[PDB]
Amino acid sequence: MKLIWSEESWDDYLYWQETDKRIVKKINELIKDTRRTPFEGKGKPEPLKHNLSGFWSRRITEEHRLVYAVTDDSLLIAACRYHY
Amino acid sequence: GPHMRTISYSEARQNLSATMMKAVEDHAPILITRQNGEACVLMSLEEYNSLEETAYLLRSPANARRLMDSIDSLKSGKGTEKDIIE
Amino acid sequence: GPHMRTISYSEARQNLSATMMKAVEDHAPILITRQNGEACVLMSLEEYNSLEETAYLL
Repeated sequence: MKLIWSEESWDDYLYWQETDKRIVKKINELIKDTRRTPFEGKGKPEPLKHNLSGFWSRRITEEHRLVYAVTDDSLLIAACRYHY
Repeated sequence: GPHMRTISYSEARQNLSATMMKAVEDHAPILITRQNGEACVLMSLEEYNSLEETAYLLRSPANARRLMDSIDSLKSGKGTEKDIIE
Repeated sequence: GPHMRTISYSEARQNLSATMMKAVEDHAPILITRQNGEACVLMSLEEYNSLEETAYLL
């Protein structure tokens, strides 16, 4: 499965890349697990509603979530950091 | 007003098991009303967790904005493919 | 001790009214567990709508 990122999620990912490598490893583990089982597994996968229909959320930390959708071909990463 | 099925306190209490099972099966919420006014929604844990997680991601204006722009782009196919930086 | 946030279906059958009042009082959801089946959550209508309004982006 291919990994497609938005500018938002890409910036999020690089932020962690140059900020906290510990968080990076968690994100990679989640991506690798979702890749294996898109709707089940690590991070307590949760389907989203309304305007977010079609997307899912997994726990990076109690605060940060890996938000994503799945097409017949790849994994769309909407986010990997929570913002205030 | 509400846009969900309603059930009386008494019917729900007499048929709690069936009521919970239907909520779980249908993934739909139901409003239990007491003949004194009190009213609570009953929904499956699964549906609750989904709704709560959705509200959580949108609660923060800054996060809602980014997530909406991000989803917009992705749905439009404007997403860039990149591998994980091991 | 802390307010209850969980109750079994069996106990809920006979204490539903009190349980509803508690969910409303604390403006917090109560989980109704099921020995075999799936658990359900009970919450005030007010909390439910507020939650949907949020998930709807106002």
